[PDB]
Amino acid sequence: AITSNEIGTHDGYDYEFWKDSGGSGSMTLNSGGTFSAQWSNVNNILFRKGKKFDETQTHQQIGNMSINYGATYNPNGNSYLTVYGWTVDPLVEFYIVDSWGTWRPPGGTPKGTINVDGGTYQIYETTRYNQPSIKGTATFQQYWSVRTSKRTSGTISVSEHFRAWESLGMNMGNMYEVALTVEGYQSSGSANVYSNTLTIGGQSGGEQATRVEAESMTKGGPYTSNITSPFNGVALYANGDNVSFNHSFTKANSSFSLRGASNNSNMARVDLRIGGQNRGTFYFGDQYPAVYTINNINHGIGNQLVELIVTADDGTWDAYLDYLEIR
Amino acid sequence: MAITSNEIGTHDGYDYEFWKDSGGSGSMTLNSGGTFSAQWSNVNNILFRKGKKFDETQTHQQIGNMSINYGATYNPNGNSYLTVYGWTVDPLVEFYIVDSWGTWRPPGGTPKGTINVDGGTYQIYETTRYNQPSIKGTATFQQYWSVRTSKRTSGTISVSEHFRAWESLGMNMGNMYEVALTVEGYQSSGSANVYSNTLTIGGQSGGEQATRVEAESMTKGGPYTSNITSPFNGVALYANGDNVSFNHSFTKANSSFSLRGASNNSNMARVDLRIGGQNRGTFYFGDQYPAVYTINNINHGIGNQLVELIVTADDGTWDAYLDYLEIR
Ligand SMILES: [Ca+2]
Ligand SMILES: [Ca+2]
Ligand SMILES: [Ca+2]
Ligand SMILES: [Ca+2]
Repeated sequence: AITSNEIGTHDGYDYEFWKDSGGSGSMTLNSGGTFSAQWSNVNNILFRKGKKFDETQTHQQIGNMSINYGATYNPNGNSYLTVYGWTVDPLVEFYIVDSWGTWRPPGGTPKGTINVDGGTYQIYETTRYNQPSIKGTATFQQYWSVRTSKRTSGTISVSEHFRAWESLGMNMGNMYEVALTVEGYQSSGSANVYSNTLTIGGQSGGEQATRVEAESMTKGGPYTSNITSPFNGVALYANGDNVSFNHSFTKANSSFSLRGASNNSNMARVDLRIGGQNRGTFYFGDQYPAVYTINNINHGIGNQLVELIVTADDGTWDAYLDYLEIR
Repeated sequence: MAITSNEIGTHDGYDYEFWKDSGGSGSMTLNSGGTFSAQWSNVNNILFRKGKKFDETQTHQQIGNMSINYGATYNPNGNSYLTVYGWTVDPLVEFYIVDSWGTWRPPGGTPKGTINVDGGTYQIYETTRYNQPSIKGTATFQQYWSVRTSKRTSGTISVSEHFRAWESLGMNMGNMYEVALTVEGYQSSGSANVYSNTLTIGGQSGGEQATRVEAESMTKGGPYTSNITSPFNGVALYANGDNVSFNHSFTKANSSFSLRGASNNSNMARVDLRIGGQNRGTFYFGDQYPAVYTINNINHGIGNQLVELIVTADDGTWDAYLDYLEIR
């Protein structure tokens, strides 16, 4: 188990154990986002598993964030069960607190409230003066959403809180981290986070879908042509044959579903490009219509060129395209 | 749909894929971590998997030691495999480490060798596929196999052990494209529940042979670096550019770095890690008491490289005291 300050990645999740002097702590990393923790007579201790970012993107550019979790939570003293993280420029430490120990944080007068995920959160902004931070000993703002009543399982719509904060004038910088966290202050305790899933993107923005017919897009290359069998669509025959269109992306992540087919029993490949960058390859194994889906594409909001292009043709197959759905 | 058609993606940190050709049906449900359930009915070929896709730039030695710990409820009705699965490119190779199967134990042919590992025995085969579907379209390519001599549906698969066994038998491997725990069906129906599936790249401890290098024994650099005796035998880094460095011979591709140090006062000290001239992370020392800060899972590649510990964020409010660095 982890008993001193450590940063790493475990089963795809970025984890961290942090304490200052005094007392002891133990963190045990389990599968997915899960972990158990125990602490005894600490000054400050933090256990978390989530994602660290490279400090280059806002939370809008990263996309919709949501955490689904469940915890056995037994603090003995001052403690939080909370989503936690940081932004830079401005340097901000933030909290979405769902439960706590003996003291409901953070004191002071709320700047607002948000009703979300079946509860009510009061929103606070505080200041830390010459305190430990990701940038050393520093003075920085703290943003809080604190539930009006305790709960230790459910879904936390992280992006909703970020937008709530920002509308109340609490500017956020580029993201540094988002993680489900157990914090202790001047206390002891144990906790078992048995469920902890951080999801970026694909939430119930996935039940609307935009279908763009291949035959309605702009044709390019030497031979691209319309077809009517095995569906209304286009055929891409040689390298450089392509179909493309400008799309106005409202959100930052999407899945792309191409319905198509090869002309014969050889496997056809169609490349996906956004803004001129390859983002993956659609595969059609045979002559029967099939839908191939490339999920979890981060591309950023705004109007961008979408291309579907054949680059690996060698005269043994053509590609037939019916439509592309963007979710 | 709860994946019922060909799809590639990332879920909870794992690269997942659903692939079938024409005929029959299949359904894959993605659960936490590497886990998923799968069911198929009257298919020609179907594959469900969760693991890691790679960028085709590294050999498996450069990626590092790979090991999968898994458990599955496995109920095939026909020809099927419960297997580690993946690809290399240049050469294009499809590979299998099969722990269980359905009605037919693959792959036929005569074994090229054996390996005893993870408490079982595996026979090793090499076969050829002619104009079959692959990650490079319809192609002709080799297949590498390790197949257990008897079925098992939970345990640990020391993937890198099989890779080295294969290569020593002249089954040369290309740059890695994918490694994943997989359920495959051929001309069959079935269900499976993979309730545990952990892919570990860089995990240790069959020889956890931690190397401690004392800060005072390393090479000093910068304007003020000096020895100290309190709070330990070590060195102090005072200004930007002050550093200590040493050459380390890295046997494996991934390491953990545990730096014992302290600030001189109650302000937080920061020390940067450089390997081979590249910034690889930052150690934090929150106060004046000796503490160990560990940066885990650093991929750095095999070979002799300069390890440097350097202060770059000094502003006159703290110094950094270093006792030793352990590489594990
Ligand atoms: Ca063609
Ligand atoms: Ca169409
Ligand atoms: Ca200094
Ligand atoms: Ca020393």
